Amino acid sequence: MGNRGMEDLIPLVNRLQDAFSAIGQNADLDLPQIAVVGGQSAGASSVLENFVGRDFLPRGSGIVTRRPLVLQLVNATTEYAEFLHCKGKKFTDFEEVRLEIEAETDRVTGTNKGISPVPINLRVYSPHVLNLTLVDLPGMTKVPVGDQPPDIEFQIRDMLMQFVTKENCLILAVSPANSDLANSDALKVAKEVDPQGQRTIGVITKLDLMDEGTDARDVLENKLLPLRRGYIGVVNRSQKDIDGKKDITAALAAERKFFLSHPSYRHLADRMGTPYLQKVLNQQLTNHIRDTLPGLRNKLQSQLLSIEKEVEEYKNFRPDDPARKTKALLQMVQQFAVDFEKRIEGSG
Amino acid sequence: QPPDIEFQIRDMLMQFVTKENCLILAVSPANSDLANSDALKVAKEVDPQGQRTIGVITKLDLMDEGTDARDVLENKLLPLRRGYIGVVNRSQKDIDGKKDI
Ligand SMILES: Nc1nc2c(ncn2[C@@H]2O[C@H](COP(=O)(O)OP(=O)(O)O)[C@@H](O)[C@H]2O)c(=O)[nH]1
Ligand SMILES: Nc1nc2c(ncn2[C@@H]2O[C@H](COP(=O)(O)OP(=O)(O)O)[C@@H](O)[C@H]2O)c(=O)[nH]1
Ligand SMILES: [Mg+2]
Repeated sequence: MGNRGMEDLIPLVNRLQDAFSAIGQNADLDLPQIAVVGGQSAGASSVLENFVGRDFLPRGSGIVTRRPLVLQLVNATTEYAEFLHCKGKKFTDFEEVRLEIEAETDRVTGTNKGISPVPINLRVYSPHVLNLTLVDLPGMTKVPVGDQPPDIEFQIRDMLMQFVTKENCLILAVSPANSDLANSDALKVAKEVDPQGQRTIGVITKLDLMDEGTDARDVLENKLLPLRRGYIGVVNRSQKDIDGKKDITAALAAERKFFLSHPSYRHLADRMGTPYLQKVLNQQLTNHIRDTLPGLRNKLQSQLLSIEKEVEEYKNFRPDDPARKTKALLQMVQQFAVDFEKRIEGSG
Repeated sequence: QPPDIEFQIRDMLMQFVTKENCLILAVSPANSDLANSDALKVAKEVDPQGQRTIGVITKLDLMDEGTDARDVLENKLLPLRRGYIGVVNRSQKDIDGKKDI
């Protein structure tokens, strides 16, 4: 478990914040939010929790993500979690967090596969995290089931648009490997909000459920459908694994063996896996934080220039200074005589 | 393929399933959530009452270990008037292996 690529980026945020906080101003470290987009049963929830590094989300077959979950990571001296609707309560075990998520979902949506556009806000504190916003959205569908109205498609789409048309947001498009990539819904959305692929990152899931004799080699090599940032293959847990409480360590080891042994993927074994997706995202934050430094320097540079002309004199102040008093006297008298002539004569 | 490939293919479907004296076979794999099928959405829009539509489930040997399609084959998840029929075809390895029908 855990995400150790944050450690190299936490102090940079602290140092810059301490730099501005001393002057009574805050640092515009507007780190982007990460939205996970995909279709029903694509694997989005499994992907997202691997970036957080904690096992707390609900996952499995069926419509499990019935409400948008917004996770806010906050740097803190101790690790704990809390909800907005459980004010005054403290969560010290993520299993309780997962159960609360299901309970809060059913209380509003019912049990017959309902949805609700009102999100759930989870705030996890920890010393090993940045101040990040992570969004876990419901998957998209075509036809209603259970109590879903005829317009279930568009209600889900609007929930999606509110979080992906927002600037400064990484779109993490997850698609299954055992379905034709031309018929993925994630990529249809990405190419409508991010035409040039500057934000979009593709993930290919379910590489271990391919039909025998077929592979995704022309996908992971960015040949079938060119994507600016390429595709990353991942092998998450199976539904049996979820119900079997399979450990994370075993899942990662199996993912490593898979890519190292599959004949069509060995030459890409180092571009794929859970840890590589962490590295790409972390590197994506680091590029953003370092791309904003020029603005911060210019702000401080402008302020010094404005203040410098006066503090040059204040720093040399001595109360016993006849020269200052007489210089002040000549300035006041010259100001009065100019103001006086202005009002009477019209000069100036 | 131009940007409007989606609506060019759809306009071809709407020339054969938008008329009477026609049966429609809604084909969809079983290794994906049935709620996301494009076959049913088209059939439901053209044949709301399910008079003509018949559902087919094509890939039952490719389902993730630990689940099954009973909720569909028993016409419970998305009840369809004429039910659903499950089939198991030749894999890609078999097509290239010259396996007899
Ligand atoms: N074996 C395997 N199972 C997967 C993979 N990706 C997703 N699944 C399964 O697909 C189901 C759906 O997972 P989930 O992410 O909750 O779908 P979601 O509704 O999009 O969140 C789960 O049972 C996962 O175990 C994969 O790469 N390999
Ligand atoms: N293993 C397996 N493969 C299947 C099954 N049904 C279809 N396929 C595969 O589906 C692939 C494409 O089928 P096809 O009918 O051409 O899809 P189409 O583009 O709609 O015609 C073929 O390679 C088949 O081997 C199945 O039940 N099991
Ligand atoms: Mg989900």
